[PDB]
Amino acid sequence: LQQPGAELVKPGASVKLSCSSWINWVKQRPGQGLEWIGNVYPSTNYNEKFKNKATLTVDTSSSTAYMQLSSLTSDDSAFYYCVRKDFPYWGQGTLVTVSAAKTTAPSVYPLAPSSVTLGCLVKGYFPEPVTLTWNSGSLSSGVHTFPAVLQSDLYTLSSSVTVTSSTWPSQSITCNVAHPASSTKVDKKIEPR
Amino acid sequence: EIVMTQAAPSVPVTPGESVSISCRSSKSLLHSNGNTYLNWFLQRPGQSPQLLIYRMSNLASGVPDRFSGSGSETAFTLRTSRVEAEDVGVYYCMQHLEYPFTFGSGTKLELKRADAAPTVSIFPPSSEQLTSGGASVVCFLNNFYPKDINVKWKIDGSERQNGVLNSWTDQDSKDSTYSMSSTLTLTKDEYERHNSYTCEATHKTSTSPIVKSFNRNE
Ligand SMILES: O=C(O)CCCC(=O)N[C@H](Cc1ccccc1)P(=O)(O)OCC(=O)NCCc1ccccc1
Repeated sequence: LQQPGAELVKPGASVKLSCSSWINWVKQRPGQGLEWIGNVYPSTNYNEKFKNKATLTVDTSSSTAYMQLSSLTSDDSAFYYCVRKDFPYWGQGTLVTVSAAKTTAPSVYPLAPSSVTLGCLVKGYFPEPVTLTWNSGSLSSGVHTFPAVLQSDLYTLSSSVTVTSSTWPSQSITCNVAHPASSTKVDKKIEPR
Repeated sequence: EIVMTQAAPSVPVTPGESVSISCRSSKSLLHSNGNTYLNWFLQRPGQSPQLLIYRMSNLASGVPDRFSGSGSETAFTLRTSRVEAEDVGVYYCMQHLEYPFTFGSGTKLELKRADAAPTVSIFPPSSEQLTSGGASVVCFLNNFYPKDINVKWKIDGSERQNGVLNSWTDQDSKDSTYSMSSTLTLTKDEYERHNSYTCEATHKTSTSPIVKSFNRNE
């Protein structure tokens, strides 16, 4: 199930999220719980609390389910996942950010110094989220990725990676930063200082 | 509608030990067809919930044998046996007996481990940031325990509190430790007018703080 990574919508605006089974939609505020919105069968079922706020449809042609959220408010900012029930298959989810701020791609700065620690600084982006990895996922063991923090309308995030010192810079390491909202990904190979 | 309750935000457990997560519904989840519509999911930061148990006591495929589910018609329990570091996360129960489907509040699994001192690293601003006029000095205090920790920035000896933003990671799924990142931001103008930059980690594992510093000139 393919779902856009993010949608920045102006407050008061509407937005239509894209995605023999039931396609369900679930809402979740960052760091919060899970709420069931409703579902469709490409008959619909709405959670009474979400009637109207949400409108569920499906395009058999392109085979994609849609949920339209109307006149969004801060309360509406949350991850929305579509999950197919035949083992339900959860989607990657779309993080909807309701704000009047404009989308701003991040600046990605490399951070170089028995083990050695390299880092990656991701500054000034909006809105969330960003998907950071190292060597496109090859490295995970020595990884620490700190939750972004909002400061003056801009998010800032860092990530560190620790590896056997004798293997860097000899065995190259690269920071990868995806920013769905701005549709840009950036790779910064960490070089010795 | 049906209310799912989880009377515990989090639960503590020593690695290797067993533990139980509880959940309750406001009505019997047992359908006349003999089945009991209760799911148990696990969610790790930045990931969608992963299925662990279906129909109250059925181990989902791919999930280690260490997980098991049981219950009455309104009380449900998820047992995690021989707990491991990778088990950290939030567990949710969910009923799908009736529309609207409802989820319990979730219970976060927290590992009680041995104390660990932080490994501190300091990074000067990158040349790319300087060319844009900003100067961020970054310090990583990695793999420590307990979670509580303090950082202190100093410039040429004077403590600097403004332009400092910190961020803690969730409990590490590898070694069950915690980490924190501290960033001091200045303009190049001011960054170029001071020489020594220092961050100081003060954790329970020690009286005197772990300090790291560098000199723009050196
Ligand atoms: O009115 C009724 O009798 C039941 C309505 C709900 C329902 O049909 N749930 C089904 C189970 C069931 C089967 C037989 C008898 C009773 C219940 P169901 O869970 O297959 O419903 C289909 C569906 O869309 N399920 C979504 C489950 C799900 C949604 C979001 C996240 C994770 C899981």
